[PDB]
Amino acid sequence: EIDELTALGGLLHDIGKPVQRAGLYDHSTQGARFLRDLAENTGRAEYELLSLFSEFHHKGHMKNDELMIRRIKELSPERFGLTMEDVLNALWIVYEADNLASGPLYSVFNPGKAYPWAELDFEKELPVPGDRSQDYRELVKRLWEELSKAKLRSDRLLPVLEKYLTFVSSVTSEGNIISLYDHMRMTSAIALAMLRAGCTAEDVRSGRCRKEKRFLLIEGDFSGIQDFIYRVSGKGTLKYLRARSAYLELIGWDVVLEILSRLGLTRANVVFNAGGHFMIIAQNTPDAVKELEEIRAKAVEWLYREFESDLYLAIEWEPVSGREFGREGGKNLFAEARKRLKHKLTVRKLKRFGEIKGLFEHGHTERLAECPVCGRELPEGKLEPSASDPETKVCPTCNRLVSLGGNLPKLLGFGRTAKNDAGVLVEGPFSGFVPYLQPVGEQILVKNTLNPGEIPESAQFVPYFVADYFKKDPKGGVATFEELSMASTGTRRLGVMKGDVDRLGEFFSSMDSPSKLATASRFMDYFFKGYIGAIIEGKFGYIIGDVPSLRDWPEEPDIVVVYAGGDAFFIVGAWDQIFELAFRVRRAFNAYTGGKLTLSVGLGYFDERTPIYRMADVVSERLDTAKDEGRNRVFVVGRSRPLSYEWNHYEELWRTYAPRIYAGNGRLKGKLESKKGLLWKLLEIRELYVRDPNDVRWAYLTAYLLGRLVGIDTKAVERKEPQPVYWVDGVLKIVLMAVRR
Amino acid sequence: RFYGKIVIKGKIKAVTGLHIGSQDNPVIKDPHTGLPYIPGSSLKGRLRSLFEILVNSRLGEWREKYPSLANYSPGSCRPDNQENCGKFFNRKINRGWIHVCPDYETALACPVCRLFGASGKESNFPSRIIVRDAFLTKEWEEKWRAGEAITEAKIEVGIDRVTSQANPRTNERVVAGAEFEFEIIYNVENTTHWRDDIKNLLTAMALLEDSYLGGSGSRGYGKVKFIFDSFEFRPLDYYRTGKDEDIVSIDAREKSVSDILSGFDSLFSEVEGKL
Amino acid sequence: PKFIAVKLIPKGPFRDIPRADTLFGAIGNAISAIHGQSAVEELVDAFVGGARISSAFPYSGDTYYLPKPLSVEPALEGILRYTTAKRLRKAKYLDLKNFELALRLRPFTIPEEIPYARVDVPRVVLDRVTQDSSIYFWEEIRFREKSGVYFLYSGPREVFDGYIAPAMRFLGDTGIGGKSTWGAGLFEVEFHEMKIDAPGSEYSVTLSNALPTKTPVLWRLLRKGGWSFGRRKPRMTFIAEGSIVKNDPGGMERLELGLSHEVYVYGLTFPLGVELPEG
RNA sequence: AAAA
Ligand SMILES: [Zn+2]
Ligand SMILES: [Zn+2]
Repeated sequence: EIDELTALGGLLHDIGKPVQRAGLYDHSTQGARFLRDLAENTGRAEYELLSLFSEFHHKGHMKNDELMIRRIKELSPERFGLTMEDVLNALWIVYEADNLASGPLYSVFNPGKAYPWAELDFEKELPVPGDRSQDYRELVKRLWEELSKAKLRSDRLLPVLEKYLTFVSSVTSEGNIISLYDHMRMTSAIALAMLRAGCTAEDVRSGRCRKEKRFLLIEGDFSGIQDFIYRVSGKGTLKYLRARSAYLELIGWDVVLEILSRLGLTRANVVFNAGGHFMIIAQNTPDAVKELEEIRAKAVEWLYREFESDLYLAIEWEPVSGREFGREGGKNLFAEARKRLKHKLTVRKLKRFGEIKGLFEHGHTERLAECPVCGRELPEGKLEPSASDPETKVCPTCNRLVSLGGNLPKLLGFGRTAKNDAGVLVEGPFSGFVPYLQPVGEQILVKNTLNPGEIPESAQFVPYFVADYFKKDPKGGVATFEELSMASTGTRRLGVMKGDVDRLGEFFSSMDSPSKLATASRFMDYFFKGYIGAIIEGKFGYIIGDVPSLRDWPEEPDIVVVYAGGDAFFIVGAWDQIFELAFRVRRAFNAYTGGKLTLSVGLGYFDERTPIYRMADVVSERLDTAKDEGRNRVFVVGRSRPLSYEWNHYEELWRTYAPRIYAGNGRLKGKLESKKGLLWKLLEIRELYVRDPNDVRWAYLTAYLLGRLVGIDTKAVERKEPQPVYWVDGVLKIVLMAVRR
Repeated sequence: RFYGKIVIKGKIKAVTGLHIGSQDNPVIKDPHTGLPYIPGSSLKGRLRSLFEILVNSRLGEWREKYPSLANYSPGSCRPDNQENCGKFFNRKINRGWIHVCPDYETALACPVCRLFGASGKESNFPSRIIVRDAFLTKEWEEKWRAGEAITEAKIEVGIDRVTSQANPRTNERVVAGAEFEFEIIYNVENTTHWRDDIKNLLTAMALLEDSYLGGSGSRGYGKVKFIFDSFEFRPLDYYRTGKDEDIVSIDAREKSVSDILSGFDSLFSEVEGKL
Repeated sequence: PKFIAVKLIPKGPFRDIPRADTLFGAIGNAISAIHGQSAVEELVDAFVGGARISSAFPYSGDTYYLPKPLSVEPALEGILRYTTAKRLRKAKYLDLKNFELALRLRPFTIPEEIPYARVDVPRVVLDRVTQDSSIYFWEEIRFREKSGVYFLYSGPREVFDGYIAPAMRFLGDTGIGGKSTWGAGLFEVEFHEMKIDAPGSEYSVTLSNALPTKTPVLWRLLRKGGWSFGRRKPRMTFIAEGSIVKNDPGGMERLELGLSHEVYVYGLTFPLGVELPEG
């Protein structure tokens, strides 16, 4: 088939670059020897025809239209059924795909720093940016083995190439910050979009596909997530929330997969699916805009009928031409075609359910009621009794998520099937999802890994990642808030940290190609999906080092990641192991970026048995508080003032004020024991400062109380910034909460 | 129906320290200024608890004045865990047991729920008093602006009975002598019930003179003291036309025991002439 | 646009900033208690034919806030900073001077202070024998010293003078929603005039919950129900305030609810003129 | 809502 040969040819045409950095065998003929040699042993002539796409790109050999002809007669197009027209067309289409997609891996955040070569497994060697012609040989050897073994199906190679080529630069140039995996992924994406648009090689040679609105950006975005996942009463476990954050992910990936499978596209077209906000590249045919409008009108109606005006999906698309994937002049054309779609998203979010057209009518059904976990509206029954306490009625799709929160640790993935089948736990807007325990469906989503083991060679592999660290209970499942609050230093509270990357839209609005945006979005995705659980395992201490920590870091910490996504997270756990984790994740995000990007954190220390809407709206308010001030902050603890701190400010305080009063593991220093009242009454002297910052009575009272902080400085009064007695609440108050209260 | 609203105004005097708490134990305070206050619920439910216990003593002696106390036996429903089996404290809210009637037409004749309100199922008799929230008198905001302490910090201790080991805690108590300003608005819905409702409300207030109000009361943290200013009747015609038709009884220097007998035959003679 | 402004000087904490749907219900329950059954129907007819009220909005010491039109979100870039553009889109209530600016698509400023606080107080339930407690939490709107809440009235003056002004003296001593037996919804009422400078266009922001009779231009959806003499009202899709209709008069809806009387839900609009961008 |  030409529609998959084109995507495979655009996916395996710059594969000759790692075998040329390795120096085994002209950069293309010495890259086509790889495919030609691989085609004989461990495979078929399927790989033999795919060396045409490596011999004949980058203007090296596709001259005069005759050197292709003797070689393409030397191979057999009829054995695969391909036409002399078709594969000779697909060469030109892959060529322009590479053209208008292109234009040591240096880091996308600091381009002055590079990456060491690695594989991608999220279990060793956090790829911090740093500052050999045999390591490429080992790369090519271990790639030769995998390309030998795996299936030739293009959902089977995309897991292989981003295991190995992710930290390989595409063009070896100074300051090149585009991965080779993403260059080939977007070349294949634009190749298949050109083929599904239907354009051919005479339109390629005559300069026609460029400067003609033929591509189509699709972008979609979920609205109203905070009232979907966190509007949950005191009934509802931790496993229930941790099943809400994986039911929204399944809705999102369901919508993306029907756009792909209904428009005939592959998974190379999805630029990103991070954060409930996807972006794909497609063809612009009028028999595709109708399909997109059907997908939108069905997903929105299922969302309205299922979750009444609670969650909403805003799918829009925008016709672009091939010339608006690059840079013309000092005018950024990809970042202008992306602001023409963000306005359609924004003005479509203000027509919030305009697709329904029965939305404003009143013709109500009789005798409604209301579920006590989430507040729904179910008529005169259809509430099913819970299996937790069978006296209370709940809506049935809360039972479907309690029973999914039971099966979280046992889960290897999901299988996406037709909606009315066996084993189907939860429903998406187009499909039913049946979990993939310790192998059913046409599309098997498999979590946290890139190696398809038990999966049929007739099923589609979609790898997804989810940061899912948890402390396991005395059983084999997930801890609850009670087991988390028990195992903490100090007293029994629960530490709930939100917090995301600041000013990131300005960063993504600066990328001037999709190959660059895809790299930047994948790295920002993979920090929170993958390299945040490796922190809570206890790694990367060579880079992290000194942090404000109340206790020596355990072997198996008690932290439950509720969500970790595109830029944000929401994490609960032992409320004085969350404290070390916030500064530890900051110190690792400083290192993952080059220092160019920052994150805010709002913190909350809650009693373990507290409703989750309020437990979420305290932390989500303290994040806006720690965010509108400075966008590099941390809301360490709640505090009084006439409120957040900078990161380096707190970690400069804790070098000083803490190691003189706190020994370790919840014990104070020698002889400051039996002087615990000295630590609280100083917070009395701290609180004569909020009552009046102008009165200077707080200096001699501290000098008296330390005789039984002490002096003022006009360095504070040079511009009226607050005194040093004000920056001791969040340093004394942690040590008081984690020593015997 | 509706026949007007009797507004009772006055002052509360925290003769001993008043402690309510805000979940080393703070007292509850207005989130903007920072001054304390006495809630309306903390006052109303204390009045209701006192009058519940008084009624539970008298389920034999008021069966002819108030019917539907004949449906109740004096006791509680905690051992036999069926609600409204026949004891007085019949409804369980979360873990505690309250007497709240289950219907309208049974709570129109029960003197607690006629005044303080019931909930039931499909029925819902709403209350008939509004215990308005109580804030510091402006004299005690002026004392707050003179820098004077408006709350204290009292250190108490627990002591081993054999080895006399101190185990201290602190409570934040309002300064004794403080003044708050209360208002209780009774809704005249039926012109028969009014005498008995205001007599029961003043009985509930006078049990609170010898009880306490929130916090460690038996360790000396209550001793509230009601100092009335005035009553107003505010008739039905007042809300229609907005002139000054409302009868103002004046009892400026009277206590709640001097008010139940001294003024009820005399200071309400004008109100019974208007019903 | 000369409107009467009713100011509700609070005596305690409200339960919520009252919607127009729970202002009109409170007025109807006042009128049925100081006048009778047959004078609530004349109230309803006066609001069908003529007058309209708006939602309640916070005031703070002679500055009056009004909700932000949604007309400024789609073309907030043409007005103009990315921090300013984001804080200028998040904000909910504009000042009266700024609001008249933003009706004409001009650069405006958001207030740097909200006039109230959503605080949740812990309460307790004690049994009478063992004093054994049970907490629940209760949210309420706690106001500052000079701050409070207000709403606007259009229409003739005999309707205001015979119906709404007695209803506000009745509801000062039985509050607007919430635990009004804890002294929550109570207030002192005082009336002024407000004048609003508004451009005469085809499009109107609604200052009250709309419940429209046709699709609007830009909207912000709001499900709510109520409780009418103990009976649960079904959830209805109002439009929240600050939303753009064109020539859409709204509409009240009569409910059934199994009572002695029909129960109207106030779904009328409160139009102010607004200038749109090209969409 | 700073791509949850
Ligand atoms: Zn539910
Ligand atoms: Zn009763």
